[PDB]
Amino acid sequence: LKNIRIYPLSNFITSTKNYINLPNELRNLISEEQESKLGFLHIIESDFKPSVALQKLVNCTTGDEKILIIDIVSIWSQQKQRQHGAIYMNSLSCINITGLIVFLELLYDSPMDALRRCQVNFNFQLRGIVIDNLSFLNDVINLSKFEKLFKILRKLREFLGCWIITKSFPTDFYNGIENTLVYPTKLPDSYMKGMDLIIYREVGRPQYRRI
Amino acid sequence: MEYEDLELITIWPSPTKNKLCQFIKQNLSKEHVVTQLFFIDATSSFPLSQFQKLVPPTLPENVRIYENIRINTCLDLEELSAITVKLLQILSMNKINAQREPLKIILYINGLEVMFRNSQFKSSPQRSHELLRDTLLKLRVMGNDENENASIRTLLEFPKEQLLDYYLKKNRIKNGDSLAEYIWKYYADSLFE
Repeated sequence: LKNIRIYPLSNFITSTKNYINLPNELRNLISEEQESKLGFLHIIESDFKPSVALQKLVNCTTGDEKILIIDIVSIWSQQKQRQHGAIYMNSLSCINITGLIVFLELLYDSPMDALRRCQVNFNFQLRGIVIDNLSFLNDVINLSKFEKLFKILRKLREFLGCWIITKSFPTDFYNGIENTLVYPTKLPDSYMKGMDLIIYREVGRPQYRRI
Repeated sequence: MEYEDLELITIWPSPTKNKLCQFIKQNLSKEHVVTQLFFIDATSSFPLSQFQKLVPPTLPENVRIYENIRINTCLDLEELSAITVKLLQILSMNKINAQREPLKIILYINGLEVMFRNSQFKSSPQRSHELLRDTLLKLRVMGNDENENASIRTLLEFPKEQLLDYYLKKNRIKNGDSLAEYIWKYYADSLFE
């Protein structure tokens, strides 16, 4: 009797976390119940600029909602590219993994202080964080750095409720110039294991596929 | 091609000497701004002869143009990294001094594939790629700065033959990307013919 659990239905339809809304281009990849609970999405694509699907994943705000775009590649935050529902981190202090981790740790500790570095009034809800491009952050040192990266993103989701979307290039980028450097991307399981959905875009017809 | 229309990083395949000269002339001639050309080359091949013909130093309206062109010979990625440091110092101080007219810098780099090759033989593939990456990402962030007192835009020259991926996409056996193709795919905003 003491152990009986009776839950109001309103518990099962209410969440403290934001979830990713897959665009039509990515529907039919996962279950119905699975899409309902998408918190971490990684996309692998060859495009330097964001593919249309990625563009749709972001710029998905409404009203006070904002997405934090950590623009390592200096694309999203270009003046001709900025959108109203985004906040941008594009800084020389955040184009390597050490600086990135420092910023995200500050965002977790003191969102106001971190967000002030993105030149933001705080009358809004932070819905998501996007990091583009993880391939630019690339022995066992990276497994540890990427594990640390994933752990801080997960803490941020727990505290702030934001979803997380990250992008990397396919393996062909890792071959290097003239193959001199020689999942279909080169990120540690330490990171990839944490993703709810991993999507791979192979192009003249671009096809989005689940991994 | 006007400065205001330049992307953060642009590839210019095999420009003719006359077109390069005219580009420089039109941009450094803009009134109400100070436009500078930093020409960084691995082969010391600024077309001085053609430039003097099209932009005679003996004409008054041309003096400032010559004064605002800076020439450097750069043999490897380590030297290019140092040059980027110097440019960022210039930009940072201009921005600071601008409140203690506007500066427009065109960074023009020829022979980046040979600088890369040189570095690669003196160090490693991994180190050369990381130095290339670090330098290009930095130049993008620099060019992307919203500041209106000082700006930079980067142009990278490559021979058309190093960009077959681009031309054939128009619409050959190959062992990976040339440096030009790698940059075209992963670092440059656009390519202008």
